[PDB]
Amino acid sequence: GLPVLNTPGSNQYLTADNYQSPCAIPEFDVTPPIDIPGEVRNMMELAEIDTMIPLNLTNQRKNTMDMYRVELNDAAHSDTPILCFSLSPASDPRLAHTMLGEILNYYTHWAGSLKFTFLFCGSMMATGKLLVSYAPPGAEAPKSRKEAMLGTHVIWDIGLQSSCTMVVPWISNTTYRLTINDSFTEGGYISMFYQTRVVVPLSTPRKMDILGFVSACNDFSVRLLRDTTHISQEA
Amino acid sequence: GLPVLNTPGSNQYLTADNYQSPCAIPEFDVTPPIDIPGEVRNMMELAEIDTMIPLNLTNQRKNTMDMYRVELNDAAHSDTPILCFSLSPASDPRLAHTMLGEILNYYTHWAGSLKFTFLFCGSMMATGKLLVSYAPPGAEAPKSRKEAMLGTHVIWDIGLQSSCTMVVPWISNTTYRLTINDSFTEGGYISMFYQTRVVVPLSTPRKMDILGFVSACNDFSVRLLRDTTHISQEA
Amino acid sequence: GLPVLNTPGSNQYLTADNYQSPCAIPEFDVTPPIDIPGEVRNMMELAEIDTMIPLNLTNQ
Amino acid sequence: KRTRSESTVESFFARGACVAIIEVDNDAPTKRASKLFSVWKITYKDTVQLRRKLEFFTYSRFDMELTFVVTSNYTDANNGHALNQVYQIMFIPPGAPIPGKWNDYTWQTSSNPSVFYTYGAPPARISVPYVGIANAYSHFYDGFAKVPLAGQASTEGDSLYGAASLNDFGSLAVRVVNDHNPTKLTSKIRVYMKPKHVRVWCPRPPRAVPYYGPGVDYKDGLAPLPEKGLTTY
Amino acid sequence: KLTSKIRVYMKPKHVRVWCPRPPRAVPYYGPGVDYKDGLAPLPEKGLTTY
Amino acid sequence: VMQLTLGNSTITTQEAANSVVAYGRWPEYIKDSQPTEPDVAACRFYTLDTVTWRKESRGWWWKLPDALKDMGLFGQNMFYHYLGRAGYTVHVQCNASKFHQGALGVFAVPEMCLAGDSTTHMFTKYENANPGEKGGEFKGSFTLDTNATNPARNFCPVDYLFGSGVLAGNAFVYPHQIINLRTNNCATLVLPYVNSLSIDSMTKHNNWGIAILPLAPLDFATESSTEIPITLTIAPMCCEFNGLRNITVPRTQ
Ligand SMILES: CCCCCCCCCCCCC/C=C/[C@H](O)[C@H](N)CO
Repeated sequence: GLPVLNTPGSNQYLTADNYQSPCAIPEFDVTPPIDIPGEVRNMMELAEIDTMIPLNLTNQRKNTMDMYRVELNDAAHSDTPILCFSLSPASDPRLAHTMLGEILNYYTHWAGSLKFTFLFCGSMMATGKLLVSYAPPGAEAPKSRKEAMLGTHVIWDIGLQSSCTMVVPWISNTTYRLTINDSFTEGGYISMFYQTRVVVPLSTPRKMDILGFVSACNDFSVRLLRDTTHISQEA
Repeated sequence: GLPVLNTPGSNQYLTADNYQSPCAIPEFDVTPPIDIPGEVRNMMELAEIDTMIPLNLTNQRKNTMDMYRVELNDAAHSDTPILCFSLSPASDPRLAHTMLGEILNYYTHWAGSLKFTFLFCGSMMATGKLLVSYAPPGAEAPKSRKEAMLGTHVIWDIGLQSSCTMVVPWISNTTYRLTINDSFTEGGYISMFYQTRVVVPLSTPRKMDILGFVSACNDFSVRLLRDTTHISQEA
Repeated sequence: GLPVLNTPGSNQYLTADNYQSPCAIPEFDVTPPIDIPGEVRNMMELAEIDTMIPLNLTNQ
Repeated sequence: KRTRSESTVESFFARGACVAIIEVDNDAPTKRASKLFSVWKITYKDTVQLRRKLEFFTYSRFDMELTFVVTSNYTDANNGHALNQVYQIMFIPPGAPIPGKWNDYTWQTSSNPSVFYTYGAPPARISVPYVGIANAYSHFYDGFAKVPLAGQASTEGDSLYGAASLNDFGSLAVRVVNDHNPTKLTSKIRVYMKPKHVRVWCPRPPRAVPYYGPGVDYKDGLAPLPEKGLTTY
Repeated sequence: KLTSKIRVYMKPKHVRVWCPRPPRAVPYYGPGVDYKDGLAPLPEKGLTTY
Repeated sequence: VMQLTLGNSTITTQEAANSVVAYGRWPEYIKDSQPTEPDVAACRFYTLDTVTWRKESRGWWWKLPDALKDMGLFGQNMFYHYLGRAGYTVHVQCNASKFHQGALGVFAVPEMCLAGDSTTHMFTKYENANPGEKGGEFKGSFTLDTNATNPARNFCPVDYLFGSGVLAGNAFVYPHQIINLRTNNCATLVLPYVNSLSIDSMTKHNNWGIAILPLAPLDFATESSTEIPITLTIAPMCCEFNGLRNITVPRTQ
């Protein structure tokens, strides 16, 4: 017969192989498909959908609805940050549980910019100005508005727009970032401060909540599919 | 099915084989390459780079900087050789540790000519004349300038040129030479003698050092890749 | 994958077989040949050379 | 006589070399002294041949072939013979779960690449493309993962010289999927690395002293040059 | 007596999907969507802590 | 005769040895295949601390862009921007007369990793691995730091090992120059940006190392002692900075 050679790797099972296999049900009548609404062809298409961020993970607000809201008041202007977190979507607890974080948890490497949106849920009479800043990697995390205003930032003018979106530029020293906690691929920090204050008239609520959302940009991509760290099974 | 034959050699592992294997990470996004300066496509390109020769391997100068220098003085002319070594780059201790020797240690057979360069590190006022001779294989190693001047030789005129390069012709009885110590593929000898003397004026150093370098020529080639003899591992 | 059949004679060693085998020294620089006098391409060419016959095989 | 076909980067690097040996045991779980599964961090610095070959250049790009040569033996000869052994080798990329038990959920291989080997079969071979986050693999890193900053506590901001950012390339978990044999069996898998399509940049001088750790540190054996007369052939 | 175990591995091909759903947050209990415990997956983190 | 004009600085010499462009490529800006460009404001020559060459000198080493951390606008941009990229122009000056003897070897090493002085692997701290403008020195032998209570956590370069366990003779594989006191009293090197990334952090990663070794002993006439100043002047080229943020203040001591 035709000479053959049993090259290395034969008689082995690989979970990511692609070989033709015999059909267990020959000549089966396959049901024709139908146009089911909501066709998805790439997982990244889901990463571009806004997901509410569980920003407040305090011991009292954890694992309830309150963790999805950030509180604001009409107190005098202060440089103390309103909100702070790190650009580690696959490692930060506040972002790892979002759709972006969940998808990233299935992959080892990722790249691309992100959109962070904030929605104001106060009254119409309420108005104010807020600052949202992104500190690039390699610098001490901002501790006051004075350090926050040294980098990319956006102004949320509550009174003209009820929502504000900020785009995080792809400032990195590597082509791709890792989905684990490591100082090699730090993504920087994102902080939110007051600009002047929240102003409300008489007979108006003085405690108003804002909602945060995170989504992927058009350039977002992932690679090196891997198992997630938020899954377990008995035995 | 199609008849097959299990020819000899099947179901075997060979470390130098070339067979297609299944991809463990299908559809991976490979990072595009970039033009990193210093691209090398052949190992021989490194063999052409000059490497300082640890010529003086005396018990006092060994394993320090002093082994990289050869001393000269202003004494009267003498036929005693200044420097002597054998053209065994892969076996001679003074040449086996150079880049040429290290590369040759990875291969069993080699061929081609070589360049031996000498640089004078004395003062400007210092001048002299030196002889560098190559004795072909099959003859008693030169013991004096009188025997040295019977073969290929070059004159280093210290005072006009601070460096002198000599090309060793490929005088061999075999197509390729071995990288081990054997009389079958002797490469000859290289010796360095005084011509008149080193001359220095008043208030000038009387002990001056010269530096030796070895490099491969454009016709140099190697074959029969093998493990080196300068590598070890515990257990 | 492609169906295969292990026909009789497989997994056997034959001293007069001819099958391609992997190269143990890939990309080796083979020394060019030279015209050595006395090339022989067939053993019969040697059989045509006269050979002295040991005709007398007596005990002495 | 030149040719220069065996001196190319491909020829120089396209050779299989053993980088690690993973040892596993098939025994009763109740024996805490036995290791039912093993985990090995992927790296070429556990050996000296391929490490020395690779450190000849500062930067490199290449695809890789992994070969798993499996051997096994008994710890006794008074218990007859055991059944055929089947081994599972699972790839754990960064951030993926690390198996904790021999039969925990992490072995489901829902998305982790896995290779199943049957004893006696030809050694398993797999191929992986370039998976470096950067544009080229780096064998040396003159820097730190974390840079301490003024005002930071002395217990924070510290990192080892060079650390590891591009070197986090996952691990391999090896186990036996067959039932625990009554008699203890010891198995060893040798991992052979074979690079292909190798491009190199920034050549470096060969190592002169024995390798001590993944870095460039050395402690002893700093006298490789022997003794030879200056005027002696 | 001999004991044998066969692991069944499922590998889908030519996969088309519709109607995306959010990822599961709590451990799976039964073929349905029921849950009994482990309903606190979110850890603790300061609001203004990086 | 050489004239190096860059930015608002000019160096003129009549004892040069031409120059070598590392890997045959000059520094260039990133091609397509908001940035900050100081241009001439940063692309100029800065003079580092002058060192003394003696008979007992074993060698000196500097790190780049570490040596320029305090050199005006370049260091300011490095500490203000997360990522950066720039080539280097290095000029080594070693004046000598006709009665002097010796030779210096200048080596530009990419990823110049140096062995530590402690038993623990890679245990040198950042503050000791980044000397700054003052660079460091080479030792004639390996000394092990046994101060367990307060380890020095410094490098322990060895002259004949090049500080990385490699014979000094092979150090010529790197782009190099030779300053021979009898032919030239200065040398110049052009080092393009080298890294696995187009841009990288200017504080976490060092791109180049400059090593000055005494290839030949220093001597002068028949005197029992002599000293030669060695000056190292470095200029960044094609400066590019990215990721503006709050100023970074590396820890000291
Ligand atoms: C069971 C399936 C096993 C799958 C194995 C996949 C492992 C992939 C490892 C990629 C390693 C890349 C090659 C190493 C690069 C250089 O050596 C490092 N950058 C320097 O240490």
